[PDB]
Amino acid sequence: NTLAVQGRTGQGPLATTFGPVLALMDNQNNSADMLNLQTYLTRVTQVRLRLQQIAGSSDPQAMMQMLAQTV
Amino acid sequence: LLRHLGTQNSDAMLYQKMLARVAHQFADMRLTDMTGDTDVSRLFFTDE
Repeated sequence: NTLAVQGRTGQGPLATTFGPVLALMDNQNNSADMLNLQTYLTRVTQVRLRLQQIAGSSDPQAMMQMLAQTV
Repeated sequence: LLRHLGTQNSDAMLYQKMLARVAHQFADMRLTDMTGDTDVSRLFFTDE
């Protein structure tokens, strides 16, 4: 958001080179569907849940290998 | 003789050019996709 303050106007299209970086904050992804930062932070939370599960009091020396075969 | 037909048919359609006059005083074309909330409405859920 600090990087989103100082590049909103061209000063739409951005006359500075903060163009493609501010295409990640919320670009309203009209058919250029590569990634949004809203979606990418959700995939971090799934890995947070899975890495919390193995440490979750189920002998994590075993549950890690119990996940390591799934890869 | 034809002007009265041109004003009686205008009784449904002189408002239609007045409708175009109000159309040009409004910039609200399409309500900019029927804007729901601070949800994205282009990431999913009739996105486009």
